[PDB]
Amino acid sequence: GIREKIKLVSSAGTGHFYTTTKNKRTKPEKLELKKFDPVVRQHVIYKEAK
Amino acid sequence: MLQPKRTKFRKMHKGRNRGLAQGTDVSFGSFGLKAVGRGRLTARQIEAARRAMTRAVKRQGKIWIRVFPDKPITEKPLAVRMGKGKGNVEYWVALIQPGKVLYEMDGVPEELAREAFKLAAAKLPIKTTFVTKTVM
Amino acid sequence: GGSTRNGRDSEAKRLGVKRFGGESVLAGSIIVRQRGTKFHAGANVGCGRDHTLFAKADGKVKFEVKGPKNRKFISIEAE
Amino acid sequence: ARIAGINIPDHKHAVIALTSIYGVGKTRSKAILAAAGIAEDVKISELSEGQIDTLRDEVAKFVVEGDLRREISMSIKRLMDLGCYRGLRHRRGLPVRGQRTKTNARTRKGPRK
Amino acid sequence: AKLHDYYKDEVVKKLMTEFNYNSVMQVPRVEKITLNMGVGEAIADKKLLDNAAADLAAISGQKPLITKARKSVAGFKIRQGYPIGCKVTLRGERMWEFFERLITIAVPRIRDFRGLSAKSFDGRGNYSMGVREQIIFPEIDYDKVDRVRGLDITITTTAKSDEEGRALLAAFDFPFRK
Amino acid sequence: DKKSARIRRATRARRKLQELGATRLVVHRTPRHIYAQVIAPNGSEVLVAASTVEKAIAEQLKYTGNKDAAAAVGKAVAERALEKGIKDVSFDRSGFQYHGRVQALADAAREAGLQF
RNA sequence: UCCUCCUAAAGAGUAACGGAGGAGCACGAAGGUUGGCUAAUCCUGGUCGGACAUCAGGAGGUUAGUGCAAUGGCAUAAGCC
RNA sequence: CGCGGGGUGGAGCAGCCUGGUAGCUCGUCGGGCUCAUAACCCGAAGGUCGUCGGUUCAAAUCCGGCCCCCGCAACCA
RNA sequence: GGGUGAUUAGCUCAGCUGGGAGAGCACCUCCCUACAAGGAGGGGGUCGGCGGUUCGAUCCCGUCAUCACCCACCA
RNA sequence: CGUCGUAGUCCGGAUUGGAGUCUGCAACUCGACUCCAUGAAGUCGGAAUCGCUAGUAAUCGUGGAUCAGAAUGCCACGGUG
Repeated sequence: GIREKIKLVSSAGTGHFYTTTKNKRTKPEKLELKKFDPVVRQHVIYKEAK
Repeated sequence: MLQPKRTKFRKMHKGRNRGLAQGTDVSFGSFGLKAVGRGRLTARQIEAARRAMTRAVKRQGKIWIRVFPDKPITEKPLAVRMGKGKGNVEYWVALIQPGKVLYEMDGVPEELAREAFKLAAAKLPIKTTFVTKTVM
Repeated sequence: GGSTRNGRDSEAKRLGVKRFGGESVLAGSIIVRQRGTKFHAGANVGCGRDHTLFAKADGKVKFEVKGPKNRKFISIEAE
Repeated sequence: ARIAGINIPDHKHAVIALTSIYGVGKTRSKAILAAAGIAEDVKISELSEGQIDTLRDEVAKFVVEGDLRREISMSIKRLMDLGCYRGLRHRRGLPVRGQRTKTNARTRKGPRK
Repeated sequence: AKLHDYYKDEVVKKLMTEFNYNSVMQVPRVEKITLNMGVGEAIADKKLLDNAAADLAAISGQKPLITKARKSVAGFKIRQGYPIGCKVTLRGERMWEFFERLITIAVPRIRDFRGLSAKSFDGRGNYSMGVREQIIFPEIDYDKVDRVRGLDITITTTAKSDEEGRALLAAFDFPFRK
Repeated sequence: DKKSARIRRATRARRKLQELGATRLVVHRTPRHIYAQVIAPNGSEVLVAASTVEKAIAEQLKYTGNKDAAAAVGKAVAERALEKGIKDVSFDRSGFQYHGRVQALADAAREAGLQF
C-alpha cells in the first residue's frame, strides 16, 4: 500500500491519460514522460497527475 | 578435529564405490600399509588404528596417514514408517579402494613396522598388505 | 514461508543433429540464458533476449568449429 | 590590520590582540597603549586612521615566542635527552612543584568523568 | 613559471655516475605533490573545515573537492561511499607556482626549529617531506583564531630506489636526518 | 601503456565490424605519423593504403603528425579507394577517439572520393 | 501457483509429503544511447592517529560488481562515471 | 469511489461556529516551613495553535490540500 | 535422542526501517543524627560464550552452557 | 581627579614557564622574595542553612611570639562607625 497510481495528460491535450505508478512516502517531486499518440502525431510530454 | 569446515550443504549422499587408485608408492617414509581391498573407514576407526601403531612404536617412529574424511553419514536412532525429509549428520567417513596407501613410517626397523601394522588389522574391513621403499 | 519448493527443470539441451535447416531459420540447441560457448557467426547473426541459439537464414547451417576460447559459431555456406 | 596577534577586537577593549601574544601580559599591554597615545575612553575596538603605526613601533620593541625564549633548542637536552625526573613526571601527566594531589587532581590529566 | 626547468635540466643528472647510469632517461624526476589535510573528525557545524578547505584552496590552484575510501567493508566498520579526505593535489604549472611560497621557508614564525624527525622509507623513492606548522599568509577575513590544523606534504617520483628519492629531495629546502 | 588501453576501446567496435563485413579503412595515428589502409572482408589482403611516411607526402608537410598531414592522408586514401570503386562504407578508427586529427582526415576525404 | 541450482540415466518427460533457497514487489531508474573508466583483499612507511579504512608505495584477485535470490555470462563490459 | 472527528506551551481538554483579545488542570522549577524524605503554600518558566496556500485591512477562528491518529458506512470486479 | 523458547548494569526487565544501549532499584559519597526509610550528587555491560551473515547484530544463522517445558506414540 | 556602562569584562586567578634576590651543614626533594611570560574555571551557588548588640557589629589600617630562613594558624593595637 506504499505507491500511488496516477493519470498523466498530454501537453498537446488528451481526454485520455498515460497510466503509471509514483512515490507517495519519500519523494514529493513529479513524474513527467514523452509519449506518442496518433491523434497529434508529434510525440509529446505527458504531465500533471489529474 | 577430524572434520572439514561447515557448509550449508552438509547432507551429502552415498556414491558408488569402485576400483583404481593413483597414490601407491611411499612418499613420507620407507615402510607403509596399503589397502589391497575396497570399503569405508570412520573418523574414530582411523584414530583407533593409528593408536594401535602409536602404542607399538611410541617414540621409535613418527606415523603418517594419507586419510582425512571427505563425507558425513546421515543417521537416525530407530527404524520409522516411511517417511519425511533426510536425517541429520552423526559421524564422518573416508573411502578406500585397493591401490591406495593408507599409513607410512621410517624411523623403525622393518620387523617392527610389520608388527605395528599387524596390531591394527582387526580394526579394519580389508586384509591389508605391507609396502617398502624398494629402490634400485 | 520459508519452504523448500524445488521447481521444475524445463527442456533445454538439443533440438536436432547434423547440418539442419533449409526452410526459413536455423534453430540450434534450445539452451536458455547461454552466452558462454554456443553462438551465431557475425556474418549471419540471430538470437533473442534469452540468448536461445538461432541464426537468420533460409538455407542450411554449416559449423565454423574454430574461434576464441571454445567458440565454434553456427554459420552459413551456399551449396 | 595585523602587527602582533592573530585575533580582532569586535566589542571588547583595544587590549585584545595586544595581550597574551606570548610576550605581553595585561599590565604591559596597558602601558603599550599609553606609549602609543591610545586612551580607554568609550571602550574602543576599532583604531583611528594610521594609528596602528604608532602602536606597531612599541609592540615590535618587546620580545615574543621564539625570541622571548631563545635557547630552548639547547635547554631541551638537560630535560629530554638525558635522565631527568623533572621531565619524567611531566611525560606521565604529573606536576613538579610540590603539589597537594589530595586537593588538585581535576580532569585534564585523568577523569573525573 | 619562475623556477621549474631546473628540476630536469641538471638536478641529479650531474651525479648520475655515482649510480653508474649512462642515459639521462635513467635519472629521477618529480611527478606531483599530493597534499593531505587533517579533518579532525568534524561533522556537526562543519563550516570551520569548509573555511580550512578555503585556506587549502588559497595555496593550491585546484578546485577544493572530497576523496572516498576504497573499502565499503572494513575493520573500521565503514559505511558505503565514505568521504575520507580532500587531497587538492598539485602537478605541472600549479606545482611550480606552489613552490614560490611552500616547501621553501618556515622561519618567519619559530620557537626552537631543531626538533621533529625528518625521515621516510618507500623502497622506490617516494617521500614525506613536511616540516610542520604554518606562518599564515597576509589575506582578508583571516582573524578567526582557528585551532587544530594540519597539512602533510608528500612527493611522487619516477625513481627506482630508496636512495634515488633521497638524492632528488636535495633540490628542495628539506633539513634531512642527523 | 596507451596501446594496451587503445585495444580496450577497439575490440567491441571490431567484433561489431565482424558482423557488418565489407572492407575496413583502418585509420590509425601516432604523434609523428598518420595512416589509413583498405583491408578485405576476410583480413587476408590489403587493396590500397596511404600514410605520412611516403617520400612525397612527408616532404610536402611542416610536420608528419599535424591536422594538415591527417588531411593529406584523407585526400590520398579517398583518391586511391575511388580508383577501386569503394563506396557506401563505415569509418573504422582503430581504437582512437574521432575528434581532431581523425576528423580532419574524414573531412579531406569528403570531396576527394569517400563519404560515410 | 510460479522460479534459480541439484536428484534425472552423453534429448525431453519423471518418482517421494527428497538436499540449498527465491517471487507475489520495488527504481521512471539500474530503461535508450554516445564516450570515458576499471574491480576482492593484504602488507609497509608517513601523519592528524584511538590495530587495520585514508596518503603514497609494494603484492595479489576479472573469487569484485549487477534493485532483489540462484546460476552462468561479462572489463568487448551487459560492471560505474 | 466512500466515512465522522481530532492535531492548541510538556501531556489532557476548552477556546474556533463572535475575524482583531491565549484558558482550565496536572506536571516542571525557585522559595518558605521541620528531627529525616515529603506534602502544602506563594511565585516563576513554557503559547501567532501539525502544516502549505487561498479569502480579506485582518485567520488558532473562514475554505482547499498534504501528513500523523481513531470511529462509521454503501456500491466495489 | 529429538523439538519450542528464555539469557541485556550488582538485581528485575523493556529494547529489531538491526547501527554503537536504557529506566527503576541497588550502591558509593552524603542529608538527618549513630542507623533504617529514603531526598541530593555520581558510574556503566565480551547484551552468557564461540564462530559466521550484515553498511551496522543485543536481535539474524549454526552451536556449546545455564534455565523451564514437550515426548516413549493412535488400535 | 581620570575611566569602563556590564562585557567571562580594564573582571578573575589555578596552571604551564623564564631570570634574578636572601638565609642555611644543606633548600633537586619537602622554603621565602622579586620582576616578567601563559592566562582555565567562576556569571552568587545541592537536600538546605549560620549569626546578633552600642565605641558593639561592620569595615580598613598597625604590631608581635615560633626563625638562621618560613603561615590564610596563634595573640594583640588605632581610624570610621
